[PDB]
Amino acid sequence: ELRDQQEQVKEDMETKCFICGIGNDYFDTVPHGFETHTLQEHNLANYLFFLMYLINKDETEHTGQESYVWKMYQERCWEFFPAGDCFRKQYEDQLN
Amino acid sequence: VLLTNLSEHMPNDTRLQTFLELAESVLNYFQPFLGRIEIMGSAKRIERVYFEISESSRTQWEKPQVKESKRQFIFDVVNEGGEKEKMELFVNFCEDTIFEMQLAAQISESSILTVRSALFALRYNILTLMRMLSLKSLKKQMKKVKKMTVKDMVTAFFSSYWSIFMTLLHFVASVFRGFFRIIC
Amino acid sequence: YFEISESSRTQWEKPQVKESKRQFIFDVVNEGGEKEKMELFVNFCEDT
Amino acid sequence: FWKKIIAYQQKLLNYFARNFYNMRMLALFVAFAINFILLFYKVSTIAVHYVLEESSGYMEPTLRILAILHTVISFFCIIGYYCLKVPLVIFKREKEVARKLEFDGLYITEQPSEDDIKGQWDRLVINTQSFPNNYWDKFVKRKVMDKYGEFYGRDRISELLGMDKAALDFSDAREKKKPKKDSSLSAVLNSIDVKYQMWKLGVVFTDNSFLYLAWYMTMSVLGHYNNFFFAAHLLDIAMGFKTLRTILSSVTHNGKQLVLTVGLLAVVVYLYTVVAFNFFRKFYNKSEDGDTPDMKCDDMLTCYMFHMYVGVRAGGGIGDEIEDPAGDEYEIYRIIFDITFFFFVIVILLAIIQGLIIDAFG
Amino acid sequence: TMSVLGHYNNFFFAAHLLDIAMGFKTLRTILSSVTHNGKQLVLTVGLLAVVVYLYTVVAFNFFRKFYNKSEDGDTPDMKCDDMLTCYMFHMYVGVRAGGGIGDEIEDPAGDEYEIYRIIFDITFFFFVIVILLAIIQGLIIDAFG
Ligand SMILES: Nc1ncnc2c1ncn2[C@@H]1O[C@H](COP(=O)(O)OP(=O)(O)OP(=O)(O)O)[C@@H](O)[C@H]1O
Ligand SMILES: O=c1[nH]c(=O)c2nc[nH]c2[nH]1
Ligand SMILES: [Ca+2]
Ligand SMILES: [Zn+2]
Repeated sequence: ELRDQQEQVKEDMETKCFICGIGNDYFDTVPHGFETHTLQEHNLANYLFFLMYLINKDETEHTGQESYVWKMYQERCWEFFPAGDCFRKQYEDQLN
Repeated sequence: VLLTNLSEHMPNDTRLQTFLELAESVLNYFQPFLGRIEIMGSAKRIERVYFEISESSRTQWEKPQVKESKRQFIFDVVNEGGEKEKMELFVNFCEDTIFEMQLAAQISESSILTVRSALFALRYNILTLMRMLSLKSLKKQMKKVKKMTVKDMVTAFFSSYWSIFMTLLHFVASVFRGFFRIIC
Repeated sequence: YFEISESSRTQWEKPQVKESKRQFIFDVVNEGGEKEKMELFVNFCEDT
Repeated sequence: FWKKIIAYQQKLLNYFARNFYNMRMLALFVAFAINFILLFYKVSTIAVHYVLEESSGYMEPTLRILAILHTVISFFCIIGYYCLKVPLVIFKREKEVARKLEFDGLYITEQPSEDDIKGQWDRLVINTQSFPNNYWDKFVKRKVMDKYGEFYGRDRISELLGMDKAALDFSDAREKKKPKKDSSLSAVLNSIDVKYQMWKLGVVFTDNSFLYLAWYMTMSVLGHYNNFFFAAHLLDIAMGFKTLRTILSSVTHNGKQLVLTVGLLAVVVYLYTVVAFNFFRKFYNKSEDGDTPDMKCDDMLTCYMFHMYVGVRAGGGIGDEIEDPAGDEYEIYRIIFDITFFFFVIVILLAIIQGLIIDAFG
Repeated sequence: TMSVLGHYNNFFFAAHLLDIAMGFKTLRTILSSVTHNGKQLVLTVGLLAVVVYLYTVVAFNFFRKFYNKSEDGDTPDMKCDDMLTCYMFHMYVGVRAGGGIGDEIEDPAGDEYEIYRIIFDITFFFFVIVILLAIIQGLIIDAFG
């Protein structure tokens, strides 16, 4: 069971995105869809880099989005994270 | 960043292509540094946000202890995790990793032999086959077979293939000898 | 719609081609990517 | 003359290529017959002859003929493989290298990793004159020249590909041509590209199936020297059958985990050996007569060998072979020692190795 | 036929006792669990015979002094002198031992083939007892399941 749990963790990693949680197949409809989504669109380390960038940046120079994320971060509101949605899904009819 | 944002938000307008294929090089240089995310906007839509990722920070991320911590946290949240608690554990790990990378910058102040032996055996054992076929006895063999002889005729290539196999054996022995040389 | 020659069909039905087809079919199904599937198929087509 | 010899050679090569599988089958049949004959084998009385006993009498000539026939058909099977499957492997390799050279320039722009032995071996074929011999596109060098000439050096890439500058313009244009005569042998010897067949035999040797067939060769030729080497040919049925190959590959499947598990089994047994060697040594006398004690835990290597062998394959642990501890002040300590041995070594890590292998098969 | 032979010999009536295994559903399931994986089972026991035959060949070639099986030394049983007998002793007694052939074969201490015999028998225990026997058992029980 321990080995199978490790395999299931790896399997879920390879079949669903960490943040949005959308299945890999939905992106993989186009070639390299899941790779693109998990490397550029919804990269895990990108949120860490963005949080660090917000911490280093002065609050006076914050943009609207940056100030929004900063405010709800110090309010401990994680709704800014996508939940079962992405840019492709949001503008799918407009994009393609 | 402005060009990438325009390209993504307008993916069909052909006139912006001219600028894009005129400016591969700037975009290619800034590609590692540019950071891309998606968030729940104030208008309840997905918004792509672009920021600057410093190369020093990326190296701190690529340092081994941060990698190990990331692996451990990824295993933990996936094995046990709540939908509400997932996004909280992720941000706690983010703060811990930020502290870890800050500490890493402070602390860090500013087979082939086996391959080569096999290649040498492959070179100068088939070179041995070439040397012993370089005698060029085909004219003498045609003197021998002045009229057709099926037996004399087949024995030639039979010996040739037998010698090819014996050269394979010599190669296997040479690889064993080279491996023994490498180990001791 | 195209023309398939009977000689080519017999070459397809020859045993070694059948064995190669079985091996390739097992390989791509056991390990295969959606993009890499259609590439491995055409590589196998050229080899066949 | 030469026309006739080439025609007969090619006809017989096609014969072997066609009959590769039937001979592959009859070779296994002869391997079975030889083992069945060997099954009725004696030793005779220091005079030790390995004598073949026969109620009939004529088995020994039959075995000799069967061995000779097995070796002949085995050589013919190698010839059949070389004339049947080798061109396909050469075509695959020569297409892979051509596409890597053209699309990526793996031998022009970015050199191989130096750890890809196939890459370093294909470094030799990129300058061979007789390139795509098996591949259909005999202009890959002409295309890579146009693709990477102006940036990476016209002449430098030309001499990297081993291509002459003279033929380029008058290949499209009008020029002289050179016919060939079969009897003329200097031209044939020059056209035989020492580097090309150099590389080709390298590829064939690196091929696994040819190695298997040459091992089969070797086992047969050693079977002539000693009749018992024909028993290794008996495993070829395990290579022929699908589920037998599944069983054989079930071991290599979990290779890393299996090796690490047997290593842990060795480590735990070594700790037990250390404990026994330090404290529990009086109990390890293994002599039926008390006059000459065997005393097999006096040396650590011997005691570890006795915990590796006999200890692990006991079914109840080391305490079965080790003498009873009743009446001793280390009675409880030895009980704990051996009970933990039975649980950790016999019940556990052995069922684990077995489970790894059987689960890999499943 | 079994009944009419039971008249001649009263003990032929014991074969009629298996008819309950034909009547009951789960008993038929157990009986058919053997025929279910028939091909794989036959090939596995064939491989078990082959591996044991290789072990017999090795023992017959080298490890023969260790195969004396006589309580009194005056008349050695010497049961690996003939290959058929030694293969029969590796088929029977060897496989159904619980620890391998080394249980019945005498101890190798004090011999220059000591390490070689250790490897021989340990490999026998792993490949023949731990493996292919659990495999046959697993095939049958998994077919039943
Ligand atoms: N939000 C996500 N961010 C990054 N990778 C993700 C995400 N969701 C799923 N993945 C998948 O996880 C893998 C990359 O992350 P992960 O750390 O699990 O693997 P990796 O390739 O070993 O990573 P690393 O870059 O640390 O070596 C890819 O297979 C990717 O498709
Ligand atoms: O033009 C060609 N394209 C191919 O793919 C091919 N394969 C064999 N022969 C071929 N010729
Ligand atoms: Ca401001
Ligand atoms: Zn996502």
